[PDB]
Amino acid sequence: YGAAVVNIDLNRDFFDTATGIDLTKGIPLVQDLLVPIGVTAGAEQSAEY
Amino acid sequence: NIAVAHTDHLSVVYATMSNFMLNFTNNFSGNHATFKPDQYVITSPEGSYKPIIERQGETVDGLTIIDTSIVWPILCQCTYPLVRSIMEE
Amino acid sequence: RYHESVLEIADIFDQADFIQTSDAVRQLRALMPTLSTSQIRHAIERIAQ
Repeated sequence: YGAAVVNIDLNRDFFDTATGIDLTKGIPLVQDLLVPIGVTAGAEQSAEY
Repeated sequence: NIAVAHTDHLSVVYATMSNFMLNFTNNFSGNHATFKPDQYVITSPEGSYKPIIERQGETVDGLTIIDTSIVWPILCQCTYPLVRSIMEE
Repeated sequence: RYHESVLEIADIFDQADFIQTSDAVRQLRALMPTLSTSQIRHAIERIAQ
């Protein structure tokens, strides 16, 4: 009683940090896989998705 | 491996340099079969005749002879911002 | 009167073991930044890492 929202997220215990994945923001995000070239320093981030 | 650095970057440098103030000549039209440079002279009835384009042999400036081997270091001894951790402004 | 456009190999070919053509991987390609052999190799080096 008192639960406010119940979501169905990708499972952190299986998609672990060992696999590179970062589920904290509600989407998977891996750091230096498909980086765009020729763009400004903060502009890589969407590729992390 | 090197092509994106050419096409997707260096080409832009050409496109800008082409609009620079001092690049006043038409160097090429892309058709080797027919292109021939426009040829002007300063000239007077008093008989002066100064071609703008002359064939004078090697000059002290060193811009006249062309070493085509320059192609090699480019293909196989050069990095580029697009080709090469790999992020680079 | 014409319109130039790219046409992906998956948009003409369809062969189950030759060329992945599932709509999911299509969406994945849709989300990708423009690439190069260098970027692809970097991705592969990362998945190996």
